[PDB]
Amino acid sequence: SEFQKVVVIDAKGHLLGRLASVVAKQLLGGQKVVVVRCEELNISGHFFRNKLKYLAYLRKACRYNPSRGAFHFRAPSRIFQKAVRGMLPHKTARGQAALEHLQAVEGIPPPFDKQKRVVVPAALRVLRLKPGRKYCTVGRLSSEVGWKYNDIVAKLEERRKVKSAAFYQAKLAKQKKIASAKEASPVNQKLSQFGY
Amino acid sequence: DIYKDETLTIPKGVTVDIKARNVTVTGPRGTLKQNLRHVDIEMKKQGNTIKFIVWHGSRKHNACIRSVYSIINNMIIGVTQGFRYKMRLVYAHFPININLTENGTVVEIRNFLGERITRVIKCLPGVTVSISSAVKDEIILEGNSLENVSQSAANIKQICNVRNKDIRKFLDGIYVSERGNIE
Amino acid sequence: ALKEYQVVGRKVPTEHEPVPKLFRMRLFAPNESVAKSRYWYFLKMINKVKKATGEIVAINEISEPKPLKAKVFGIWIRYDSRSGTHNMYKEFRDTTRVGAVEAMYADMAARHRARFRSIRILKVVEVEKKEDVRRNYVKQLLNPHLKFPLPHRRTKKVFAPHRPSTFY
Amino acid sequence: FKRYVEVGRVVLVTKGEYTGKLAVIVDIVDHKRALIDSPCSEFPRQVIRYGSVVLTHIVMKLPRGARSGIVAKKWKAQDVCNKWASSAWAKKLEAKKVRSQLNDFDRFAVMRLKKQRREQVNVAV
Amino acid sequence: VSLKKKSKRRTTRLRSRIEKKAAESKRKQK
Amino acid sequence: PKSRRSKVLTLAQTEKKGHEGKAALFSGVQQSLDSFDYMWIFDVTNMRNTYLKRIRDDWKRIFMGKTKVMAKALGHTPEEEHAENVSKLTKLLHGAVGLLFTVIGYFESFVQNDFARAGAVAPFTHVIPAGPVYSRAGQIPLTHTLEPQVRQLGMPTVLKNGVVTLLADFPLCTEGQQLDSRQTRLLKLFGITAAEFKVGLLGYYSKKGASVEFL
RNA sequence: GUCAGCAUCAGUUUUCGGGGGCGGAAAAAGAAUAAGGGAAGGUGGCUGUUUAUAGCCCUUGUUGUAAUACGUCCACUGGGGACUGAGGACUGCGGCUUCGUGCCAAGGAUGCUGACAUAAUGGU
RNA sequence: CUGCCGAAGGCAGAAACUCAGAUCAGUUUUAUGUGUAAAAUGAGAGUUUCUAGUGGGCCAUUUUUGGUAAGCAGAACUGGCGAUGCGGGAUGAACCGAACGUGAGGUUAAGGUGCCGGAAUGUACGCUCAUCAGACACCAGAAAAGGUGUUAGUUCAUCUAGACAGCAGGACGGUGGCCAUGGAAGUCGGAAUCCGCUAAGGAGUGUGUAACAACUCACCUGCCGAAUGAACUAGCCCUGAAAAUGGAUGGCGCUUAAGCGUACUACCCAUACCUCACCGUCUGGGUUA
RNA sequence: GCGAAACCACAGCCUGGGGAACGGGCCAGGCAAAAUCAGCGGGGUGGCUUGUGGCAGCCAAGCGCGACGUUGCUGGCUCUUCCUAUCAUACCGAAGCAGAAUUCGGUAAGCGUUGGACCCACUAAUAGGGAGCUGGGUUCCUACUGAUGAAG
RNA sequence: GUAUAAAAAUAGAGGUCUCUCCUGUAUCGUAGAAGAUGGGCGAUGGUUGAUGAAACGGAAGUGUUUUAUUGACUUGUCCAUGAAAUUCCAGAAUCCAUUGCAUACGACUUUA
Repeated sequence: SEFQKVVVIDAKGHLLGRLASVVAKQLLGGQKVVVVRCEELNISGHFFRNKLKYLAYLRKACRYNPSRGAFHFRAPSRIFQKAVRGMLPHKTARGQAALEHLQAVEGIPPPFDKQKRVVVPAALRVLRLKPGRKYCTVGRLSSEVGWKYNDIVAKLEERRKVKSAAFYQAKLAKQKKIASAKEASPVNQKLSQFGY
Repeated sequence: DIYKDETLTIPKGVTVDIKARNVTVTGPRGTLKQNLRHVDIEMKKQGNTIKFIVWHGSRKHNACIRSVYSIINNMIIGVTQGFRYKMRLVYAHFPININLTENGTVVEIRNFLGERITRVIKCLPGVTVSISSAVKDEIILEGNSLENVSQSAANIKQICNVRNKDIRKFLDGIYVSERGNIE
Repeated sequence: ALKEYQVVGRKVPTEHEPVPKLFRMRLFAPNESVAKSRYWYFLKMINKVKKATGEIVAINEISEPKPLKAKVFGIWIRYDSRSGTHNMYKEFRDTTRVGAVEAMYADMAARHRARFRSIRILKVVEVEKKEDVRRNYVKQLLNPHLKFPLPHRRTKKVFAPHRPSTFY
Repeated sequence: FKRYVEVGRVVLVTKGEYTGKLAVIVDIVDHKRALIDSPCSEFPRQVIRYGSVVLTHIVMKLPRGARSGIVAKKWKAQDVCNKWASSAWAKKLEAKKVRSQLNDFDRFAVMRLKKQRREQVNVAV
Repeated sequence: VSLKKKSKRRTTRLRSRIEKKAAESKRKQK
Repeated sequence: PKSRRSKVLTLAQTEKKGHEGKAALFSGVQQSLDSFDYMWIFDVTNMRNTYLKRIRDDWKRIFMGKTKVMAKALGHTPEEEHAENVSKLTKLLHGAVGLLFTVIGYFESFVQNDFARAGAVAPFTHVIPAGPVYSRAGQIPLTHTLEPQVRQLGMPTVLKNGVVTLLADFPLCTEGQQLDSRQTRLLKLFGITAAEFKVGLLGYYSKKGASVEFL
C-alpha cells in the first residue's frame, strides 16, 4: 500500500463496477493505472441478461447523424474504460487528465508482462460474490456483441503463459539454489532471535 | 439443512478419480470423462463409496445433489454395462434408405416419404450406429454415454420429422423402440 | 442494545381502594424510560389502568443467571399486520434471554417488516427438553455430532500483491 | 486440510481486544456463534462469532460444555500449548510479533546480521 | 442500462399528485 | 407459490376407516380366537379373490386383516396373549396367515392352478410364435382381433392390415429365471397357470390341548 | 522592517491514557472447594444405562465481604493537535508569603532565538 | 449612498401623561358548566390623540353535508407563501431542516459515507435472482387475483400396530342389476347403485372397445424403513397491458449489494448552534476634570 | 471595380428532467478540435388509455354485505422515421387437418402493403397507428448534404 | 530505493508417502565528509562501469540472458586520519504551365 508510479492490475476474476470504482478513485488521486487482461473481467448477472443490457446500450443513437450519435465500444478494455469514465468528472480538466492516467489493454502486452501485477480484493468475484450466483465474462459478451479479436488474444495469451511458465521455472530453480544456501549460511541460525 | 448427503457405492468399475469436479471413471468397457464445474459440492471418496455433500445449501442448490448422483451413476452404468438404443424404421409406402459411414458415426437417410434429399447426421462422441439382422429395418445405437446415445436418438427422430401432413394418418418416421444396456 | 426489566406498579391508593393490587411485568426495552412507557401502555390495554392515576413503584434490571450456558428460548408474540392481528411462536438458541429477544426483533423486521412498537412480546420461556423443541433448525443445532465448515468466509490495504486464499 | 467446527477444536482469535490469543471451542452455540475457553488466565470464557476467529488444524479431545478448569487440564494433558507452536504457522506469527517489537538499534543489528548472511552467496560450480 | 420499457424515475407533477389523491382516498374511505 | 407435487383427487366416495378398520380387525381376531375350533393358520396367497372365496366357501371364517396387526393385538408376551406358548407362535406368524372355522386333506391336496405372479420362476420356457399373435399359444382350434393390444403390449409387434403381427418370435418365459413384471403382464393375456395355492397347518391352538406345533 | 522555531501562559476546542471512590441480585458470571438432586446431545463400560478409565446440568455451603461489567462521580491526574493574543500605568476578586513597591496560571502574551533586506510578506 | 423601524389578505409608528402595579398574556393549572371565575411562568404595563401602505390570492391541515363508475363542490379554523436568502430532496413556487452583518475555530440539524461527492467497499442478523429486478415517496390508478419461485409462520391430519412414495399383487363373485339399443357388459345415454367375503374390490376414477376385452385409480396385502400431507397468513420475486424517434433509481454501475428491513458505532457539513475579534443600531450606568 | 438593408440582451448540438412555459442558459448524460466554400431551408395539461351492457333473484369462499357463477327481458397530392396492436412473406401448435385449399393461436416489424371511376380489378397482401400544397363547405446561427483545409 | 513478471482453482492449490499456504508487517537492498583518504586480516565472492563481441525477445518487440577483456569501487571483518562559526528548523512540395479518367471555386487524375 505505497504510492507507485504505475500500478498494473491483472483484471482476471474482478468485478467490472468494483474495479472501475477503485481505479477511478486512484486516478483522481494521481496514479497511473494499467489494467491488463480485460477479457477476464466478471460481471454479476447471467450472460443473457448482460447481453440484453449491452444490446439495449446499442439502441441509444442519434436520429440525425449517428456518426455524432453514441459511440458503442465493443472491446473489453473499452468497456472497462466506459465504466471507469462514467465514475469520473470527465467534463472538467481534472477528470480529463485523470482519464489520460489510465491504460486499459487486451491481454498483457510485452511492456507489461515482465512487471508485477497486483490485484484488488475489493473487486474480486471470489471474495465478493455469493457462491451459486450466475455471472458473465466481458471477453465473452464482447465476442457476441461485435468484438472480433478474441482468437488472436487467446493465442497470444497461450504463448505468454508458456513463456512465463518457463521463466518462473528458471527463477524457481535459482531461488531453490539460494534457498538451499540459506540455512547453510550460519548467521541465519546463530543470531536469529530477532525473528528473521 | 446444514448437511445434505448422498452416497454411491462403486461396482468393479476400476477408477472414479474426482480431481476438481472433473470425474474420470474408468471401467471394463471404457473410460468416460465429464465435468461438474457447474455445481459446488463436496465429493468425498472413501473405500468403494463416494459421498456428495452440501453444507448449508438452499433448496435450489440441493436440487443438484441427486442430479450429480444420477449422472455419476449413469456414467458408472455406461462404463460397466453400456447403453443400447433400438429404433424401428416405420414407413408406409416409400422404403427408407439408411447408409452408415466411418464405422457408424455418420448416418445418411434417403427416400423418407419419397424424398430426393439426403439427410445426414454426425453422431455424438462415443456412439456407434449399426443395423441388426435379427429384425428387419432395425437401427441400433450403442455407446457408453447415455446422454450421447440418447441425444443421438433425439437427433434422428427430430430430423426425420413429418412436415405439413396430418400426423393422425401419416405415421411415417423413425422412433425409439427399446432402451437398455449391452449386458 | 436491549436489557430485560421488571416493572412493578399500581394505581394511587384512595378511599375506595386503600390497598391497590401490585402489577409486575417482565419486559424488554433499551432503557428504563422506554420500559416504563412500554409497561404503561400494556397496562392500559390489558387492565385499563390510566397512567395518570398510577405510578411505577419498582424498576429493576435483570441479568442472566447463567449467561455462559447455551439455551433454547421459545418466544410467544403477537403481531399487528394488515389485518391487525397475528400470533407467532419462534425458537432461538442463544446464551441470553436478551440476545434471543434481539435476534427475534431482527428476524421479524427482516421477514415480516415488523417494528418495535408493532411487536408485543407475550412470553419468552426456556425449553430445556429436547423433545419439546419444535423447530427443525434448532433440532439440527441440538444434534450431538454437529460439524460444518465455516460459512461465509468472505476472505484498507488496496492492491494486494497475491491472490486471496479463501480456503485452508 | 478441512478445519471442521468441532467441539474441542483449538482456534486463533483474529478480531477484538483478544487478537492473537489461542482458544478452544467448548460448545457450538448456533450457526454463527460459539463458546470458547483457554487455559490462559488473561482470556475469559465468552461467546464469539466465527467472523472474528480462524480455525487451526489441531483438534483436542474435549467433552461438550466442560468448565475452564478441566479444559486447562485436558489442554495440558494433550500438550496443546507448544503443539501449536511446533507448526511453522505459529513460528511465522511469533517471528512477526518479535519483528514488530523490534527497535532501531536492533534493526541495525538485523542490518549487519543479514549483510553477513548475504556475505557468502557461495554456489558450487 | 435501464433495460426497461417504462422509466423508473417519476416527474414532479406525478409524484406530487400521489400525495394529492392518496390523501383524498383516505378521506373517501373515512 | 411453492414447488410441491400436485395431489389429484377423484369422486370415488369410498374412503377407508383406517384406525377404525384396524380396531375392527383386532376385534375380529379376538372373536376368531374365541371361536370354537379348527385353529387354522392361513389367510391369503398369490391366489385371486375368487380362489379365496372358493376356500371360504368350504367353511362356516378366513380373516386376518393387516398382517402382524392381529399378532400385535394378541401380544408377544404370554400374559397379553390369549392362548398359551404364543411367544414362539407370534414369530412364526408372518405374512398372510389367519384362522378359519368349518379340511386338512383339502388344504394339503386341493391346489387349484392360477395365473402366475412376478418374482417367482416359470415352470418352463414359454415361447411365442412369430407372425400373427396366438391367444392360446396354438391351443385354440385364436382370434387376432386384439388390435388395441398391439399398442398396449410393447413387444416387437406391428399392427399391419388391422392384425397385430410380430416381426420375430420372442421368448416370453425362461425356465430357471425369475419372472419380471413385463413377462408376468405378457403371460397374463395367455394361459400361464404357474401357481399352486397352499396352506399352513403346523399347529393348532386347541382349547384343551393348546399345542401349536411348528411342523 | 518581513518571515519563522521553541518555551511558559490565558480563552475556546478536539483526541488518547492512568488512578480512585460510590451504586445493581452490595452486579450477574466464574474459579476453587464441601453437601444433595437430576440426567443427557449416554462417556468409560454393557440399543439400553447414571461417573466409573470423559464429563454435564440443578440447589446449597464456602473461598467471600472475589473479581469483572455497566452506570455514575472526583474542587484526582498524565499527554498529543488546532484557532485566537482583543485590552494597554495603578487599583479589583483571590492563593502562597511572616508583613513585604513580595511573588503568583489572580479584571485579555509574554520570553528566548534564528534567517532574510538586491527576500520575503502585502496590494494590483 | 448607508443605517434603523417595518406591515397589511380596523394595522406600524410619533407625540402627551398616568401606576413601580397584580397591569397584561395566541399559555398552562384550580373551581364552577369551549364560557366564566379566582394558582404557575413570562413580561414594566399602559391609556386618549393623528397618519403613511394594504384590505387581495395560492398551497396544505382538521372538523361535515350534498354527492358519482370517476374525480368533486360549498363552509370554519390553522399555518406556509407572499416581504425570505441558506443546507438537503440529481435540478424545482409550495417536501425535510434552518430565519441572513464581516471573519476565525469547534459542533451539529435535514440528508447522507462504492465513484462522480466531503464522509465506513463499517460491524451484526435476515430476505431477494427478476430473457425487460430494486433503490417508490400512505406502493395510492390499474388492485380483483394468478404462479410446481423462495423463506417463515397458524390450524387440522396419519406415522417402527411400518408414515408418504416406490416398486409386486389382489382390485372379486350375484351381475351383462333395471329401463334404455343396430351395437352399451361400470365408463353414448335415464333414479339409485343393494348385497356373500373381508384386509378391500365404488351397479365404478379415467383411457379404450361397434360390443367385448385389456390397463389405471379409490380400496387393500408383500418388501421398504421416518417422517409426511392438506388448508390459510405474512415478506420478497414473476404477472396483474403500453405503443410510437435515443434514454435514464441523476449518471456510471451495483447481486454474501452500492437493492429491501432492523440494530449499533464511527464519520461528513448550513448563513443553524457555541467561543472570540470587528462594524453598526438600540438600551443602561458614569462623566466639571 | 463599386457596394447596401432588414435584424441585432447575449448567443448558438441532441436525449431525459427541470411541477408550469418547457428553454438556450440550470441538473444528469451523449459528446466536443482551427479556418472555410457551394447548396438546401428543417428549427425562430390524469402513470390517462384498450375486450367483454343495464335491472332482479338464487346461492355463498368469507368478512348486512358478499366474489365468480346461475337463472330470468328490449379531405386528398406527394413525403423521413418510429411502434406492433402481423394483411402478406419465414418458422411453429391446435382443429374431420386424408390431399389440395383453409380456420384459429404463438415468436416475429427484416421486407413489402398497388392501379382506376364504398364500388372493380391486379396482387403474396393491398394491416392499423405516432411524431411542402389545394379544394369544396356556412351568407443570421445551428442542422442536413456534398467540397476544401493549417496542425503535432 | 522511480526495487520485486508463472498459471489456475477458491465445495482447493503447490512442493519432497510426507510437507507448505491461512496475504507484501513479505523478499531484494540499505554506513561511509551524498558517501573522503590509508592500513591490515579473511573470500573469488558481490556492486558492477566502460567497451568488445554471441543468443533470445514482434502483442505496443520499449528489453532479457549469456559472456569476454579490462578500468573501477570492493564495509567481509578489524583499525587510523578530516568533517565543525551551515555554533536552535527554513532532398522535396507548391505557384505559373499541362491534362479531362475530374471539376461551381478549391480539390482530383496525368504531363511538365
